[PDB]
Amino acid sequence: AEPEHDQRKRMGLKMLLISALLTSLLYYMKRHKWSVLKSRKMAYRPPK
Amino acid sequence: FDYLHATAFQGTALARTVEGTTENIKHLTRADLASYIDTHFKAPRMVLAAAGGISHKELVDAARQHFSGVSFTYKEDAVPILPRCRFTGSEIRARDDALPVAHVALAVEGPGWADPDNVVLHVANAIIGRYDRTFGGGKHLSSRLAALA
Ligand SMILES: CCCCCCCCO[C@@H]1O[C@H](CO)[C@@H](O)[C@H](O)[C@H]1O
Repeated sequence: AEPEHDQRKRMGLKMLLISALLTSLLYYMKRHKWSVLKSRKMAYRPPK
Repeated sequence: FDYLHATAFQGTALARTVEGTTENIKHLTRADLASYIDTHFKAPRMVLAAAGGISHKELVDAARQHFSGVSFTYKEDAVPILPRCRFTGSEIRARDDALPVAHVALAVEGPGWADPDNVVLHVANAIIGRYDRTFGGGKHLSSRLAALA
């Protein structure tokens, strides 16, 4: 019913590792760029 | 430029304005001022400079005469080396849409007097140059940035 059975799982394995690796790296990258806004501070200084 | 300094060297001495703070001016003491002069205005940290039609010998003579006070200890002849100021890649944006035009200042950390690279850097700046709306050269100025401007 499904001759690809084995290949399909061998792929699923590779897909997972790369998936973990990439999701990780991209998470850092995203955080790294957003750091500029995440830590940003601001104040209201009217001529009051 | 004060904001540039305030952020480029945030958390250090160079981050302060020369005129100081409002609070300081309101509360500085006859003492503090005296203390500043005593602590800072000292012989090894000073230079008497003269340019024009004057005799060096004649000049140095007058110096010895009114620049008296000699030092006893070793601390009085020591020129203190200041704690280094840390540069920080950052930004400060003071927004007020009610002002007529915007001012932007961007910069990287320079080497400091001693370094020979300063020569090149000034040559560099010479290439980019400067510009303002009353430069007659106009669209023909040699500075690419002035041209586009
Ligand atoms: C999130 C994106 C994940 C992409 C994972 C790519 C891994 C697929 O890799 C595949 O593995 C099979 C089994 O060894 C081989 O037969 C295929 O030729 C190969 O392309």
